[PDB]
Amino acid sequence: MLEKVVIANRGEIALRILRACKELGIKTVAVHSTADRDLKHVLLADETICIGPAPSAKSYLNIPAIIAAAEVTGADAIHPGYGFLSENADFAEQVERSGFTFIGPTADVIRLMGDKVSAIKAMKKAGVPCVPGSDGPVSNDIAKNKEIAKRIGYPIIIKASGMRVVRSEDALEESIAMTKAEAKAAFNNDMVYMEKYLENPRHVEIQVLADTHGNAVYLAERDCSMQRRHQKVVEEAPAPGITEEVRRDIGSRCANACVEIGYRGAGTFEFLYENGEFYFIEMNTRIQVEHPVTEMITGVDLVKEQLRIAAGLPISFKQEDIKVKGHAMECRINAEDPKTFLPSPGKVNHLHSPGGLGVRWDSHVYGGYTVPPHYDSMIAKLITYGDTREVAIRRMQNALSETIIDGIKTNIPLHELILEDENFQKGGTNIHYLEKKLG
Amino acid sequence: MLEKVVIANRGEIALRILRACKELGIKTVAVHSTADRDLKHVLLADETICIGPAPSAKSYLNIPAIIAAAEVTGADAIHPGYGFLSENADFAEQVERSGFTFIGPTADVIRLMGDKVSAIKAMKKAGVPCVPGSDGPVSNDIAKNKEIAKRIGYPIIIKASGMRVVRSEDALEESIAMTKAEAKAAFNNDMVYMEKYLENPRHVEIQVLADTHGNAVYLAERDCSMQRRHQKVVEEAPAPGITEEVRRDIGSRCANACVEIGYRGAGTFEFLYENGEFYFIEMNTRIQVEHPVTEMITGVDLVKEQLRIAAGLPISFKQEDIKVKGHAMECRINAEDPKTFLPSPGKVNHLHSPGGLGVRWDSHVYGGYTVPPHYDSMIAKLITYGDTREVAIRRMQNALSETIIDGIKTNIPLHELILEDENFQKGGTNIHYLEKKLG
Ligand SMILES: Nc1ncnc2c1ncn2[C@@H]1O[C@H](COP(=O)(O)OP(=O)(O)CP(=O)(O)O)[C@@H](O)[C@H]1O
Ligand SMILES: Nc1ncnc2c1ncn2[C@@H]1O[C@H](COP(=O)(O)OP(=O)(O)CP(=O)(O)O)[C@@H](O)[C@H]1O
Repeated sequence: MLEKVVIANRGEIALRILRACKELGIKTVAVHSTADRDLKHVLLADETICIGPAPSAKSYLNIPAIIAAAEVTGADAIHPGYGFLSENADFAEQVERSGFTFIGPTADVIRLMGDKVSAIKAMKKAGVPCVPGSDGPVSNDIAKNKEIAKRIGYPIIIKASGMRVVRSEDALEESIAMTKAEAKAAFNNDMVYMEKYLENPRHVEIQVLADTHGNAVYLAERDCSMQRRHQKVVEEAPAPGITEEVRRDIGSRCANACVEIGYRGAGTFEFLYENGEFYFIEMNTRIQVEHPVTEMITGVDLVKEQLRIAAGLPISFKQEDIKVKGHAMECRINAEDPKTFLPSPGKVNHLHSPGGLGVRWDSHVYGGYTVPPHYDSMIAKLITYGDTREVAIRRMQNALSETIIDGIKTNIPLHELILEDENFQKGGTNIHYLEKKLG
Repeated sequence: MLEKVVIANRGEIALRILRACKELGIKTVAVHSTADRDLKHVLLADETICIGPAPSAKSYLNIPAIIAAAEVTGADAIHPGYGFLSENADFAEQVERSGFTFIGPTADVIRLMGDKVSAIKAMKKAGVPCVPGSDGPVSNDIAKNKEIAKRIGYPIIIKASGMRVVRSEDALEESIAMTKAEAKAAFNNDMVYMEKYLENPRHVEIQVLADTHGNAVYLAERDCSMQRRHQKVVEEAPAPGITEEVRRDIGSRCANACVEIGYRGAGTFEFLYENGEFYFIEMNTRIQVEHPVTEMITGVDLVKEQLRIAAGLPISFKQEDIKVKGHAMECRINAEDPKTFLPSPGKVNHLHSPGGLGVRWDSHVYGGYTVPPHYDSMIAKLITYGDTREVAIRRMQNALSETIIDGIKTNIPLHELILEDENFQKGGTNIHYLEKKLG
């Protein structure tokens, strides 16, 4: 089965994967850039290989170097984590062709859901609800396009398979002409469609697992609406307002979609959720940053399941075994200025991480560690669990109050502002809320 | 109700109590000695009061100073934690007479279970199984005593209401004479009884809660057999080998005992468990160090329940709501030499605490903190949870491997030795095992 895994990532998720591997007795190979020799998981790994200099392009995105690392160590499998190459179908393809197991879906499935028109087509076919839209690429005939846009109803948004919002017919012809011409020079792909622009939605996403035994399960949902410039700040599970009846409906549709498309591994169906209706926007064909809140409310170890699935085993439980219990919250702690959001690299002179009942800390940072400039700014994920949403929130507030990260700036002050916001405490704020509140 | 609580303790348990208070919106008063100004919970408390110089006798055992702290701050209640004054009936009595709520049982109940002959009498009356014994204090008539000892069956142990084991009648007369004469000069109490000496037992203990609404519940059990010189090192829950049928039997008997004796708050019934039978040895009438493993397998917040009960509320759930799920382990991390077990006070130059899924860390220690000489040596409790005992163990091993405490010695190496022991991995080793293994 899986005896040795290359962890083709860094930071916190690399450590999360290492922990899962070690629990399963799987040997680890940490591939790393020159700037990441001091990463906690590298220091804990069974074997280490330097795959390039600091810049991501030369290291964590270096496909030949990563595959060569699997070859020399006689590894069986490669775990891409999230970001980097995790949704690069060329990578997945090269990994399998080279005789290693890619811990993720097949390349064909990555490419399928990597294209928005084809992803949407497959979801429609599978019975997953989608944003009303052109359903297919848009013509050049502006007459047909004004007809379609009128059908859908303004405002619409033009999107390449990057986006442009149109609130009247007055503007439709140019808007389609530009998004098409600017999306064709950016990525030799002039294909664009239109769909309804939802002005007041939440971000609600369904976690799935699918195995090579033909099983697929849903693991409730997460609300990730608390965002700034499309970057998630706080996530929670379950999503406030979502009943078990609604959960079973949408969840079961996502599970069926997995089987229809030949899905394998962990994945997430993202929806815009508005006026009680779900509308599909994307499938992330990988583990995600915010997976821990789902773990806390379902009792599933999502990274362990990824490894078991990749080894050819069935998912370790059945749908009927999963029941949402309690509530969980996650704050993404970033090394950045809490007001300008400019990164804040440098030496963590002192770290004090919080603890106690219902507090989980997923972080590679340690006292004496230097946060490098070269990658993203996430340094920790603080996760709380409680019997109710109110308890999870209070526990997060207290845990943040205990957290000390000296020597660099963090966004802890932003989390504190969010957690004490009366609207957030009520729950169900939309994806625009944080930017509105920040001014 | 409870608006303000004096935390009449220190170290990790003081922090645990502070966290519960803050979650409930209860104001905190940290009473502390001069040596504990730098304790994490003191730094987080709403109000602080110095109750004396470093030595415990002059501070944490200073009854007038602690009560005076409650008086001046206009506190409502005092939480004694464990150790110190938590099972001092004189303290409980003075706290209630002074108009404060003692977060614990009534003084009369403390004194009742604080005496072994009367504790045993009450348990017998309540239907809790006890070690076969004289049932009452022993005569002076050695004839009657040889009759009783013969009934019970050697080896017996003489115990003052400290202990002396007798393996033949040859020795019985003196043995009873001495334990009686050495227990009367030590604590003006010459009262001694005899009971069966169990040579091969495990330490299995049942957690209860009882409220002022007449409810009492049991929360499964813990195995605390891994001990050195009667000091617990590793605890787990549930106890290996214990079926749900057996759990309900013994558990329900403990719950009834609570109601029969007028119990209030959290408590623990300790048993020696041998050849499939339970034998009562003591009731701890307080929260215990190892409470977290029970929290992890039942989903109950035991310190929050203590506070709710003390405020006059019912226990927040019913017996039928509790079901054991998974398995949990706790390692007591002490600042001590891992071989000589001599304390190791001094400055923690660097702390790195472990994390991830299923890892809980309950500790007041932080980088830069100096562990003082004046109190016990416990610096942290590392707690893991898993679906199975095997997973909890592997997770504990990995978490220990990640743990760094620089500047002082710890017993982490002892925990590592224990966790990889094949007999411990099988489970069910007796209370003598660790001393035997250590030689
Ligand atoms: N029909 C619609 N109506 C309103 N907002 C929409 C929309 N379609 C997309 N959006 C918003 O624009 C975002 C699209 O982002 P984009 O497709 O460029 O990559 P992304 O990374 O931000 C989303 P993902 O997390 O799936 O990668 C969505 O997250 C959504 O918030
Ligand atoms: N009948 C018996 N047979 C065998 N061992 C016994 C016994 N009675 C007591 N013991 C052992 O001697 C110990 C008694 O310890 P003692 O009563 O002096 O205070 P203690 O603090 O060690 C127990 P506790 O944790 O309840 O305070 C028990 O823990 C038990 O291991």
